Amino acid sequence: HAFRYSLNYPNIGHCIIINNKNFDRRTGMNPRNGTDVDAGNVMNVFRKLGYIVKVYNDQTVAQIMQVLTTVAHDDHSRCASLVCVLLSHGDEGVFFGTDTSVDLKSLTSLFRGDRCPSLVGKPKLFFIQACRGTELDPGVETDERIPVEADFLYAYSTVPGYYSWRNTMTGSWFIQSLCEMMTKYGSELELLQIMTRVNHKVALDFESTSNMPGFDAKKQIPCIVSMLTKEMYFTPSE
Amino acid sequence: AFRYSLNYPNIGHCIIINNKNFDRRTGMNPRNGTDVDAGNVMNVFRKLGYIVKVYNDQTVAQIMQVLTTVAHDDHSRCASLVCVLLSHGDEGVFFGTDTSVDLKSLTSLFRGDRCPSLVGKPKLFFIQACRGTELDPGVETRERIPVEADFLYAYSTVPGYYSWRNTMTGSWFIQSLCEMMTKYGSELELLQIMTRVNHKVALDFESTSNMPGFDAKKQIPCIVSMLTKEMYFTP
Amino acid sequence: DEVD
Amino acid sequence: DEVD
Repeated sequence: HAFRYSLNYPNIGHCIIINNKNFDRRTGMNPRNGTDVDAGNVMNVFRKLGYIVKVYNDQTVAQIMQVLTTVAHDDHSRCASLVCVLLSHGDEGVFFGTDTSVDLKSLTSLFRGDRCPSLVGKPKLFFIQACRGTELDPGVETDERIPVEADFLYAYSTVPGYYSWRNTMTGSWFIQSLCEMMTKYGSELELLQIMTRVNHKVALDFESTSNMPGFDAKKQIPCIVSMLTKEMYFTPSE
Repeated sequence: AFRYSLNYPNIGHCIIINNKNFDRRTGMNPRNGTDVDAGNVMNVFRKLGYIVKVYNDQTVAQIMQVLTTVAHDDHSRCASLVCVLLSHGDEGVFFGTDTSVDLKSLTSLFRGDRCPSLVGKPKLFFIQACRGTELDPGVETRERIPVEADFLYAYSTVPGYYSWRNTMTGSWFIQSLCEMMTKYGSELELLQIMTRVNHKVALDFESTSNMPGFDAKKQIPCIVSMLTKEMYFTP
Repeated sequence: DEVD
Repeated sequence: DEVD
């Protein structure tokens, strides 16, 4: 059929980063210090690959809806793909604007095939750094028609139900691992191969340190959800 | 080490739960064609070296029993575990012949801290079951590790959506999984195999039904990976 | 075709 | 280390 998504387009595509740091006091949510380190790394990595990167800082739900609805109604005929990086608080199934929460389904379904015709058949890649609940992982010691939901990737920082971890100096565990593995393998491996090595790095090299009771020595594994129908490479040749 | 080790006496066990007939007081129709599915999967994984056991028409408590004993068995001499689940379902939920149960309480039986002899080894779940009632109309063109690590949940369909089955050839997803494992199981990595399954389901199937609103629908599977290495079935 |  |  065609084993890999085509890069035969003027632009590899757009990279939209929603980077939320400071939250409405009334929500009780804390600032996400170190998220600027995350967003800056992501920006340079996807700029190097040729994406047109745009960063939106401290966005409310309705501002996110607006930004993403404009991108979905834009024309992507000349783009090979779409990348969206989401950095915020969250809970199970939801993402936080600066003001309150919104269903992730509401963000991503804006790019469904029947609502975004210029991206039909093209990879729509979402990287989501946000909590998905409040559980902690204690770790364990060892020794043609197509479906409208097709061609999405949802690379979540953590398992459903669980907290996701962030360092205030180096940024979130998942995003600094993604940037390091993109930089090292972005021109040699395909995306799910890259994400498996993200998984390994987060799983093995990070463990929490905290004096807050119950929060010490915890682990994290990311959760890579693929509806992709082809291999995704970021360069024409390996 | 980029690849899960196959340096073990056995590649491992393959447990198939195959629910065809359901409690009348639940109002769920028979799953005709699921015996083709289970026979298909059984041969595919048997030829890869798995020891295959099929359990038919299991209740929730019977399923829990089978998997609890499997989880408590010693898997020191095993490279991996494969579990194929065929039944009715709803969002987050799986049906025994009698009632539903949360999928999490089945798969968390094999968590690292609950199943020590599978730590570091791939635990591969394949799940054919509804996940809701939405229909896709398609569109024309010594080292600690997380206890959730090294799982693969290969769902037949997207959260929220129905999953389609044919009475003669079986479920769209399992049909395609068996075709792709046969054709590529001895050369490709498992995530690369599953991408081809996604493409086959997405492109080669479309529904035909007399029931209003159910005609001309599409399906795409949902491959959830917590794997920390590449998974090959042959060295 | 049937739903499952 | 902080959670999100």
